Amino acid sequence: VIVNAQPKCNPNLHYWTTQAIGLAWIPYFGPAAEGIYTEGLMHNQDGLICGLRQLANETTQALQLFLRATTELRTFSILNRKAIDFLLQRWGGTCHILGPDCCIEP
Amino acid sequence: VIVNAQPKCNPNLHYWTTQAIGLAWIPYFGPAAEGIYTEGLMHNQDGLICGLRQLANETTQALQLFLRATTELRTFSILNRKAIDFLLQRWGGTCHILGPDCCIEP
Amino acid sequence: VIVNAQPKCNPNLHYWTTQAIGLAWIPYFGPAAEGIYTEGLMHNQDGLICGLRQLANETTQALQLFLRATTELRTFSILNRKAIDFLLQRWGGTCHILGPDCCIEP
Amino acid sequence: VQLVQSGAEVKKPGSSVKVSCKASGATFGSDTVTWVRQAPGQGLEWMGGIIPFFGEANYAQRFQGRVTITADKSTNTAYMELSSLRSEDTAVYFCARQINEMATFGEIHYYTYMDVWGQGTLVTVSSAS
Amino acid sequence: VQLVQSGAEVKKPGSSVKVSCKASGATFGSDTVTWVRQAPGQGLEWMGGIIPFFGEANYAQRFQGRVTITADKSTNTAYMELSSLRSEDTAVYFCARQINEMATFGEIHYYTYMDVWGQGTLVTVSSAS
Amino acid sequence: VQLVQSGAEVKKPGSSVKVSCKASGATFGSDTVTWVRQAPGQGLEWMGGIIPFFGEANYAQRFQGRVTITADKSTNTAYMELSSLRSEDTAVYFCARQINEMATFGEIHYYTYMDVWGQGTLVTVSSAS
Amino acid sequence: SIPLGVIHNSTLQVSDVDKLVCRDKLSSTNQLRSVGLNLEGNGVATDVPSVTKRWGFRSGVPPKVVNYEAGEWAENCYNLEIKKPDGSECLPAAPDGIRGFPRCRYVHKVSGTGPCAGDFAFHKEGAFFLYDRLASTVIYRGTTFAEGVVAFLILYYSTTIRYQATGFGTNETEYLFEVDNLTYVQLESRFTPQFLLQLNETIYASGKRSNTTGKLIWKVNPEIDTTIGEWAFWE
Amino acid sequence: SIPLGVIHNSTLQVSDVDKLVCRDKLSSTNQLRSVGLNLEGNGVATDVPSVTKRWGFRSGVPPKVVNYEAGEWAENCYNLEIKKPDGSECLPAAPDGIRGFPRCRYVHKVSGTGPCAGDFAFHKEGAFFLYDRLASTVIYRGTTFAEGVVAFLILYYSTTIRYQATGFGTNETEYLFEVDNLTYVQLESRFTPQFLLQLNETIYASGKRSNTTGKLIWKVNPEIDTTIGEWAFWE
Amino acid sequence: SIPLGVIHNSTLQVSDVDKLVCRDKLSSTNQLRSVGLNLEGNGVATDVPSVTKRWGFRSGVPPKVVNYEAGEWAENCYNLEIKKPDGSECLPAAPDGIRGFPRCRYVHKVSGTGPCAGDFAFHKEGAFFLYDRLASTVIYRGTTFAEGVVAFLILYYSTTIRYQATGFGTNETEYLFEVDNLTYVQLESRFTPQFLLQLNETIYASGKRSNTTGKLIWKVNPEIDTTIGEWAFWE
Amino acid sequence: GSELTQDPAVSVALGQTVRITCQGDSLRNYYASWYQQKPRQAPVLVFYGKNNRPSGIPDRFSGSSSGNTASLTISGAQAEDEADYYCNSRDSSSNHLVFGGGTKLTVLSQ
Amino acid sequence: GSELTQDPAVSVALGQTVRITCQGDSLRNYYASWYQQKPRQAPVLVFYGKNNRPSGIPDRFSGSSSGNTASLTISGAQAEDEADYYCNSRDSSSNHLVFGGGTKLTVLSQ
Amino acid sequence: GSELTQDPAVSVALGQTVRITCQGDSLRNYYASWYQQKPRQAPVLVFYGKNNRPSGIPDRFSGSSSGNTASLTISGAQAEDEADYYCNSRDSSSNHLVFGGGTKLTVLSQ
Ligand SMILES: *[C@@H]1O[C@H](CO)[C@@H](O[C@@H]2O[C@H](CO)[C@@H](O[C@@H]3O[C@H](CO[C@H]4O[C@H](CO)[C@@H](O)[C@H](O)[C@@H]4O)[C@@H](O)[C@H](O[C@H]4O[C@H](CO)[C@@H](O)[C@H](O)[C@@H]4O)[C@@H]3O)[C@H](O)[C@H]2NC(C)=O)[C@H](O)[C@H]1NC(C)=O
Ligand SMILES: *[C@@H]1O[C@H](CO)[C@@H](O[C@@H]2O[C@H](CO)[C@@H](O[C@@H]3O[C@H](CO[C@H]4O[C@H](CO)[C@@H](O)[C@H](O)[C@@H]4O)[C@@H](O)[C@H](O[C@H]4O[C@H](CO)[C@@H](O)[C@H](O)[C@@H]4O)[C@@H]3O)[C@H](O)[C@H]2NC(C)=O)[C@H](O)[C@H]1NC(C)=O
Ligand SMILES: *[C@@H]1O[C@H](CO)[C@@H](O[C@@H]2O[C@H](CO)[C@@H](O[C@@H]3O[C@H](CO[C@H]4O[C@H](CO)[C@@H](O)[C@H](O)[C@@H]4O)[C@@H](O)[C@H](O[C@H]4O[C@H](CO)[C@@H](O)[C@H](O)[C@@H]4O)[C@@H]3O)[C@H](O)[C@H]2NC(C)=O)[C@H](O)[C@H]1NC(C)=O
Ligand SMILES: *[C@@H]1O[C@H](CO)[C@@H](O)[C@H](O)[C@H]1NC(C)=O
Ligand SMILES: *[C@@H]1O[C@H](CO)[C@@H](O)[C@H](O)[C@H]1NC(C)=O
Ligand SMILES: *[C@@H]1O[C@H](CO)[C@@H](O)[C@H](O)[C@H]1NC(C)=O
Ligand SMILES: *[C@@H]1O[C@H](CO)[C@@H](O)[C@H](O)[C@H]1NC(C)=O
Ligand SMILES: *[C@@H]1O[C@H](CO)[C@@H](O)[C@H](O)[C@H]1NC(C)=O
Ligand SMILES: *[C@@H]1O[C@H](CO)[C@@H](O)[C@H](O)[C@H]1NC(C)=O
Ligand SMILES: *[C@@H]1O[C@H](CO)[C@@H](O)[C@H](O)[C@H]1NC(C)=O
Ligand SMILES: *[C@@H]1O[C@H](CO)[C@@H](O)[C@H](O)[C@H]1NC(C)=O
Repeated sequence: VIVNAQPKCNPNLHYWTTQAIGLAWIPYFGPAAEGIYTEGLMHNQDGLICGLRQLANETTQALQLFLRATTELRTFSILNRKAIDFLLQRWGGTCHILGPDCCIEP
Repeated sequence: VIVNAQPKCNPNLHYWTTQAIGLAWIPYFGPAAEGIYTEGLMHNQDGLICGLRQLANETTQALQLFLRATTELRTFSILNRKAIDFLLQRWGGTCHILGPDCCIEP
Repeated sequence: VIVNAQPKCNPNLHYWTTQAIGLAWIPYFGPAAEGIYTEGLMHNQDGLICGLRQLANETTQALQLFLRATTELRTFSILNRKAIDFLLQRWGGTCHILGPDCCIEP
Repeated sequence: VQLVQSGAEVKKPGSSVKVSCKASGATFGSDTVTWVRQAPGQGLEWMGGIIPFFGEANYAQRFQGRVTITADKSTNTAYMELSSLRSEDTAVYFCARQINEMATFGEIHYYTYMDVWGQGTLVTVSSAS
Repeated sequence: VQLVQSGAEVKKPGSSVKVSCKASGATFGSDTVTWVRQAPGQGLEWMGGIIPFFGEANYAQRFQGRVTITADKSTNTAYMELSSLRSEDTAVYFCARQINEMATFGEIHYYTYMDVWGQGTLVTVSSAS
Repeated sequence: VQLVQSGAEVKKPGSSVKVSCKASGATFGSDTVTWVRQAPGQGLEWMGGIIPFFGEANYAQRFQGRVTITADKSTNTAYMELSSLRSEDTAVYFCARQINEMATFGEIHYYTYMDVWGQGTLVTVSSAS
Repeated sequence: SIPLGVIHNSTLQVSDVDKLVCRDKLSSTNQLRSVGLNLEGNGVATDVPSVTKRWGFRSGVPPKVVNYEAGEWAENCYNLEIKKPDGSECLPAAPDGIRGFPRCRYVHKVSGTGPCAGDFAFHKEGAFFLYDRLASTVIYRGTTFAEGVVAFLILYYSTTIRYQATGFGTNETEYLFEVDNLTYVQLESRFTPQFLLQLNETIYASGKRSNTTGKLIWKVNPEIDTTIGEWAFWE
Repeated sequence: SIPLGVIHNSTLQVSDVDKLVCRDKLSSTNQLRSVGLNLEGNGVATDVPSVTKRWGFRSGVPPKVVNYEAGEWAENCYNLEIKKPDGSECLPAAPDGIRGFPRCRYVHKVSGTGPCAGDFAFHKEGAFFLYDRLASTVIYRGTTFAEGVVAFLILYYSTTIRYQATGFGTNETEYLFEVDNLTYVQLESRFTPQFLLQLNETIYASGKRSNTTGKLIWKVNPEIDTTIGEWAFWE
Repeated sequence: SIPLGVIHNSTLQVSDVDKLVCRDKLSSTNQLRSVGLNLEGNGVATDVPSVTKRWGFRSGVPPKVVNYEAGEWAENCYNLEIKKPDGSECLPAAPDGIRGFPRCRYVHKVSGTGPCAGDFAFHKEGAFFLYDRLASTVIYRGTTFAEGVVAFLILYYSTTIRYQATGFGTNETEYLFEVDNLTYVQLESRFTPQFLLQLNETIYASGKRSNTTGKLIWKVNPEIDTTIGEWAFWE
Repeated sequence: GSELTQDPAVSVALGQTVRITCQGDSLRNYYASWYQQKPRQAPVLVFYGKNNRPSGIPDRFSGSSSGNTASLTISGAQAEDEADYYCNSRDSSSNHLVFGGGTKLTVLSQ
Repeated sequence: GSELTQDPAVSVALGQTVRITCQGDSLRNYYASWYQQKPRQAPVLVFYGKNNRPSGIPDRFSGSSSGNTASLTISGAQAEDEADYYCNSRDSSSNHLVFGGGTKLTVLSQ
Repeated sequence: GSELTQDPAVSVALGQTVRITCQGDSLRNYYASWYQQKPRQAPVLVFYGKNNRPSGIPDRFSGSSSGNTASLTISGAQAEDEADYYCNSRDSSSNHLVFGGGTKLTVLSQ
C-alpha cells in the first residue's frame, strides 16, 4: 500500500545488526564493541525497500508526538507495547466463535 | 462498591494530562514543556469522583509495599504488568469451552 | 530432564527473598534495607535442587549473548518478555479448534 | 512568661559588664528582646535590642560602639555587654519582651508594647572603696 | 565589493597613526586583508596582512616591530597601526582584498591576486608648520 | 634459592659504600631480607633489614643513622648503604633470607631462622696505600 | 496485590482477581491509566505550619518513583530549601528528569534551617510527593511538589508566597511570612492564602515596612475577620 | 498512533487497527523490529555547508531517545565540537551508553565556534540523530552520528575529513577544509568527498603548503572538473 | 534463546519452544522468577588466592546488569579495593542502586595493588558477580559480592576477614592475612576460614604480635592439623 | 528617633479623674502604650493599642488619642495608683523605641 | 621573500604591440598577476593566473610565462594605456607578497 | 634486644658427644636456631625450632631447650664438625635479631 514519494530512492539496502563458539561468548575473551556487528544486503524486491523508506518518513511524526508525551528518558518499551496491543485486540474482552471479530476457526 | 470515608470530598475534578498541526509536532518549533498540557473538568456523576478518591487512598499501601520490594529506581512498568496479568488470567494455560473459566462464547 | 554434571552439589538450598502490619508499610516507620528480607529452606526433593543448579549453569551462555546484543544498562524486562512470548505462541495468529496447535478444548 | 536577670554588678570606671537575661516559660521565638536603662531620678532610655530569630541587633545612638547585645537560643538567654563604664552609667538595666503588633480587624492599627519585664539589674560604676 | 579607507593623516615624527579600512558589500570571510605602501616616486611595498577568520598576522621584515594589523568582524573593518613615524614614511597606504587561488581543472596552477582595492590613505610625516 | 652479593669494596675512611644482593630462584615475596656483620675475629652482629612487601626497614641501634637498607622488586635485589666508614667497619657483610615461623600443629611454637645465605661481601676501610 | 478499579455505568467497582468476570473489556493499553490525586481533596490541612508536621527525616531507606499519565490541579503545592545550621544542604538535588508540578494556584516556598537528622525527608502517612508526572517517596531540593496519592484504572498564572523558618525538622518550628526583604509577619495556622495576601497589601499601602537595613517582624492581633466557617477550597 | 508495517509477499502493507485482520501471525517478539534508515537514501544533500542548515538551537525542550535493533550503513555521518566565542561548550557531553554510529564511509568532523543560543541542537525537520543503536532528538558533543528516521515492522575502515567553521549557529557560516595543520582550502557545496580528497593529494604532491608557523588559505577556482551529473551515492 | 525451566511433580523439565505443550499453566507473572545461585554450591574453590585467578581485566567491553527476585545464602563473598602502584583506583565506583550481597557468612576483604591493565574486571568463566538483587558482568569497587549464575523458572551476623596483596592482577600475586594492624601471616590455599580464625586467636592469646611501629610477618609451618578430608561447606 | 513629651508631674484629688498626656511624632500614625511604675519595680503594662489592657489592670484605666497627642485616663484615682507613668511608641523612621519623660502622678490621699 | 625584477621604462609607438616582462624566483612555479596604475589611483587588476582577466579589461591585454620569466602583452597599445604596470607573485618560502619594481609604459601618442 | 650468652670455646674428643649451650631472654618463650660456620664460609643452618633440621645435616645434630637455656647436641662428633657454632633468636620486645657470641668447637682429632 505504501508508495515512495521522495526525490530519490536508494534500492539497495546495506544493513547491519547484532544477531557464540567456544569461549567467544565470554566477555573476557569475546569481541570488543566495534566487532559485535554482522551484516547483509537486501535488494528492492517488488519495491519493498522504497516502500520501507516511505514508511519510516510517515512514522516519524507519530513517534515524535509519542516521545513528547512521556517522562522516560530512554524508551525501550515500544515493541513490547505493540505485542501487548496486538494480542489484546484479538483476545481481550471476550471471544465469540459465531462472529467476525475473534481470530478463531471452528 | 467503593464508598468514600474521608473527612471531606471535593466532587469537582479539574484535571490535566498530555493527550500535532503543521510544524508543531517538531520539537524545534513546537511548545516548551510548560505548554504541552491539556485540561478538562469531570463532575461527580453518580458519586464517581468521591469513589475514586477513596480508591487512591486504598491503593497506596499495596503500592508502597510493591516499591519496597524492587530495585528499579524509576518504575514505568506497572500498567504493562497489569495488561499481561489481565490477559494471562483468561488465556494462559488452557481454554475449556464447556467450563465457566474461559471468556469465550460458542 | 536436567542432570547435574558438576564436581559437587549442595542439596540444601538456603534462600532469601523479599516477599505490612500497622504503620510498618510506611517507609518512615518500616524496616531499613538490611531488614526487608525473608528466608527459607528447600530440600532436594527428587533431585530438584541439583537439577536447578545445572539449569543455571546452561542458562548463563544464552544470557551473556543476550546482554551483549542490547543497549540497556539495566535489564529488568526478561520475564515480561517471556510472559509475552509464552502467550503469543498459543494465541497469536489464529486458533484452530480442530488442530493440534491451539491450547483449547471443545 | 518571666525574664530573670542577673544580680548587682559593682565595678570601677573603665571596666566592662555583661548582663544576662533568661527566659522562662517560653522561648524567644521571633519576639524582640530589648534593653532599657533606668538611671536614678531619671526616666526610661532605650539602649538597644535583638531579634534571636535572625540574630540582628539595633542600638540607641548614644550607645553605638559601647554596647553589644547577643543571644543563645539553646538556652533562651540574652546578654548585654557594656564597655568603658563611667560613673554616669550607674543605673538599673531592664530586660523586656517587645511585641510589634498590627491590628487587622476592622480598622488597621499599629502599636508596640513590652509585655514581659525582668526584675532589673543594678549596675554601679564607682571608684569609691 | 568596495573597501573604504580613512582620509589623510598628517603628523609630526615620533607619532603613531591608525589607518582604518571598511568592507562594503561583503564580509571579510576567509580572504586575506593586506596592506601595501606607495611612497611618492616609488613602487609598491608589501607591509603585512591578516586573516580575520583566524585573527593571525604576518609582516614584511622592514616593518616587524613597527606595524600592528588587526580586525573586527562585527563591523568588517580592519586597522593598521604604525609606530615611531619618520619622514621617510610619507606614503599612500592601500587596503586590498587578497585571494590565494588554486586552479584544479585540467592542469594545476597556483597564483595570487588582489581583487578589491581601497582608494588609499595618505599619511604624511613632517616636523614642518 | 641463592643470594648473590657484590665483590670486595675497598675505600678510605669517610667514604660510603653500597652493597648489593640479588635473589636467584625466587622473588623476595614477603620474606625478610636481613644483613649481618662479620668483623674479623668476631661473632655475628645484626645490622638491620627490610620487608620488600611493605618497603619498611629496621636497624640495630649501633647503625641507626648510619645505615640505609632498600630494595627493588622489579629486579629482586636489595641494597645496603653505609655512611661515614671508619677502619672499625672492616668486615664481611652478609645477605640472608629470614623466616619468622609459627608452628600451629599440636603444640604452638615460635622461632626464626635464616635459610638462605649469600657468600658475603668484604668491605675494607683503610687510609693505607 | 495492587487493586485496579474499573469504571462502568459511572460506577467505580474494584476488579477482583479471584473472581474472573468476562465483562471487563480491555481492548488496548490506552484504556489503562495512572492518575494522581491531591490530599487537599480529602480535606487535609494545607497551611505550611500544619503540613510540615506530616513530613520527616530518616536514614537507611532508599527513594523510589512511579509515573503518571494524568492528575489533579492543585490549589496548594510546596517548594523547600532547607539547610543545616552549618550551611550544609538538607535535601538532595533532584535527578535529571524531575520538574515541578505543572499546575498550582499557590506555591508555598519555604527557606530555612533545622536539625535535618536523616538522609531524606519522607511522608509520615505513606503518601507520595508529586512532581511533573512522577510520584516520589522523598522530597527533592528546590522543586515544587504537590502532596498526594495514585489510583490505577481501566477506562496560566500562579502566586508565590515566601516563608522563612527555623528549627524546621523539630516540633518547636518558628515561621515567618515575607512581605518584603526586610519585613515579616508572624505566621499562624489560622491564616489562609487570601488572608496573607490581603495582609501583604495592607502593609505596603499603610507603609509600615522597614525603611532601614535591619529586619522588622510584626505580630498579627488574635482578633481577625473570621468570616469563613472552615470552608473547604471548593466551599 | 504509531504505524506498524507488515511485510508479506515482498509487499509492504501498513496494518490497520480499525480493521482486524486475522492473517497477521505474530508468533514471537523476535519478529518485531525497529530499523533505522538514513536521510541520504531519500536524496537529501549531505555536504557539510548544506546540512548544518537543517539543525539548530533551542531552549525549554528536553531530549528523548529510542532504541534500534538494526540499521543502514552510512555513506556520510558527522561529528561536532562547537564552542561559544568565549570558550564555553555548545553541545552537552554524551551520557553513558552513547557511542558513535557503527558503520560510516566518511566522517565529517567539524571544529568551530558560533552563537549557540539554545540549550540543545535539534533537527528542524523532526528527523533523529542516530547513534549506536539509539535515535536521539538532540546532538551530543564529540560523538559521531548519522542523520535519519525509524520504521517499525512485523517480519572495516573509514575516512575522517576535518573541517573548521566560524559563525556555526547562523546563516553567515564560513567553512574551511583542512589539508594540514596550517593549510586550508575554502569549502563550497559543490565539493564531494572524492573531490576533496583529490584536492588534498594534489596539494601535498605539488607542495603548496604552509612552510612556516602561520596559516594559509587557498580558494578553489570556480572551474572544476564537473564530470558527475548530480549522481546519487548509488548513481 | 534463554531456556526457561518448569517445575512439576518436583521434577525440573526445560520447556521447549519447538514443541508446544498445553500443560504449562502460567496464570500470573508472579509464577515467573529469576534466581541467583552461587558457584560455591558446585564445589569450586572459594579461598582468596585460588579465586582471584578466575577474574581479570579487559578494555573495550562495556558492563551490563540483570535483576533477581531471589537467591542463595553465601558462605563466602568478597570485597575488593585495588589500586595501581601510583595510587590511582583500579575498580570503578558502584553506580547508584548497587548494594552489597545481603547474606554472607564470611566476607573476604582484600586491599592491595597491582597491574590493573584493563578498564574493568570481568569473570573469566562467564559467571556473574552478585550484588543486592543484581547480577553484573563486572566488579565494582568497595562493594561486597557473591560469585554465581542465574536460572529462570516457572513455579544476622557475619565475619570480616581482612587480607592484603601485591601484584593483584598477575600470576605472581602475594597474599597476607591480617591479624592486627601491624601483624600478618602468610596466606596459603590450604587455610580455610576456620583455620584462619583459630590462627588469629592463637596469636592474640600467645601475645606474638608486633609491640612497635613496624610490621611483622609470620609464616605458617607446612605441618598443620589436616583433620578435614577436603569436605565441602555442606560436608 | 524623635522624643515624646510629657509634663513631669500631675496631682489628682483622691477619688477624682485625672488625664495624663503624651505628645510627639511617633504618635501621629500609631498608638501609645502606657506603663505604671511603682518604686523599685519594673514598669507594668497598663494600656495599649487603641482600645485594650492586659488582665490585672482595673477598670479605672482607659485611653485614646488624636493627631499627635495621646492620653491615659484614670477614673476615680485611688491612693494605690500613685505611680510614675510613662508613654511609649516607636519612631519608624529610625526604628527606635521611644519613651516619653513620664510623669509622677500624685494622689492626694492625705 | 625574493624580489621580482622589472625594467623601469618602456616606450611603445601608438598602435603597436608592447611586451612588459617580470623575472624572479616567485615566478618559477606560479603565475604573476598584473596591475595597471593610473596617476593618483589604486592599482587595477589587469591579468592573472595563466589565462584570464577580470571584466572591464579590453582585449588588448593578455599574457604568459616560462621558466622564471613572466610577461604582459599589450596589443595595439592605446594612448589610454599609458600607465605604470606592476607584476605580483608570492614567495612561498617566506610567505611574503612580492611586487616587482614596475615599469612606466609610455605610449607615444604625440 | 637482650644478648644471648655462649661460652667462647668447647673441646670434644673425636668420637664423643658434645653439648653446646646458649642462654638469654630471647630463649624464654622461643626456640633457637643453630648455625655451623666453616672458615671463610657463610653460616649454615644446622638445627631449628623445637625438633628439626634442614636436609644436608647428618644425624649427629639435634637439640632442645628449657627455661631460658638452649642447647645443641653433637653426637659422635667428627673431625669434619670442627666449626664455630652460633645460636640465634629474636627479642620481640625490640624486634631485634639476636645472635649469641658463638663458640669455637674444637674436635680433638690429633
Ligand atoms: C487514607 O485515609 C485515612 C482516613 O482519612 C487516613 O487516616 C489517617 O492516618 C493518620 C496516620 O495513622 C492519622 O494521624 C494520627 O492521628 C492521631 C489522632 O489525631 C486527632 O487529633 C488531632 C489534634 O491535633 C487532629 O488534628 C486529628 O485529625 C485527629 O482528630 C494523632 O495523635 C497522631 O499523631 C501522633 O503520631 C504521629 C505518627 O503516626 C506522630 O508524627 C505525631 O507527632 C504524634 O505522636 C497522627 O496525627 C489520621 O488521624 C487519620 N485520619 C483520619 C481522618 O482518621 C490515611 O492516612 C489515608 N492514607 C493516605 C496515604 O493518605
Ligand atoms: C518526509 O518526506 C517529505 C517529502 O520529501 C519531507 O518534506 C520536506 O519538508 C521540509 C520542511 O517542511 C521542506 O523544507 C522547506 O522547503 C522550502 C522550499 O525550498 C525549495 O527551494 C530550496 C532552494 O534552496 C530547495 O533546496 C528545496 O529542496 C525546495 O525545492 C524552504 O523555503 C524552507 O526553508 C524555510 O523554512 C525553514 C523551516 O521550515 C527555515 O529553517 C529556513 O531558513 C527557511 O526560512 C524549507 O527548507 C522540504 O522542502 C520538504 N521536501 C520535499 C522534497 O518537498 C519531510 O521533511 C520528511 N520527514 C522526515 C522526518 O524526514
Ligand atoms: C558450567 O559447568 C562446567 C562444568 O563444571 C564449567 O566448566 C569449567 O570451565 C572452565 C573454563 O573453560 C575450566 O577451566 C580450565 O581448566 C583447565 C584444566 O584444569 C585442570 O587442572 C587444574 C590444576 O590446577 C584444576 O584446578 C582444574 O579443576 C582441572 O582439573 C585449565 O588448564 C584452564 O586454565 C588455562 O586457561 C584459562 C582460561 O580458560 C587461563 O585463565 C589460565 O591461566 C590457563 O591458561 C582453566 O582453568 C574448568 O576446568 C571447567 N570445570 C570442570 C569441572 O570441568 C563451566 O565453567 C560452568 N559455567 C559457569 C558460568 O559457571
Ligand atoms: C505584596 O505586595 C507587593 C506590592 O503591591 C507585590 O509586588 C507583591 O507581589 C505582593 N506579594 C505577594 C505574595 O503577592
Ligand atoms: C517537643 O518540644 C519539647 C520542648 O520542651 C521537647 O522536649 C520534646 O522533645 C519535643 N518533642 C518532639 C517529638 O520533637
Ligand atoms: C525613609 O527615611 C527617609 C530619611 O532618611 C525619609 O525621607 C523617607 O520618607 C522614609 N520612607 C518611609 C517609607 O518612611
Ligand atoms: C591528505 O594527504 C596526506 C598525505 O598523503 C594523508 O596522510 C592524509 O590522510 C590525507 N587526508 C585525508 C582526509 O585523507
Ligand atoms: C541572514 O544574514 C543577514 C546578513 O545581513 C542578517 O541580517 C539576517 O538576520 C540573517 N538571517 C538569519 C535567519 O539568520
Ligand atoms: C622550507 O624552508 C626551508 C628554509 O627555511 C627550505 O630549506 C625548505 O626546502 C622549505 N620547504 C618547502 C616544502 O618549501
Ligand atoms: C582476631 O582476634 C581479636 C581479639 O580477640 C578479635 O577482636 C578479632 O575480631 C579477631 N579477628 C577476626 C577476623 O575475627
Ligand atoms: C607467570 O610468571 C612468570 C614469572 O617468570 C612470567 O614470566 C609469566 O609472564 C607469568 N604468566 C602470566 C600468564 O602472567
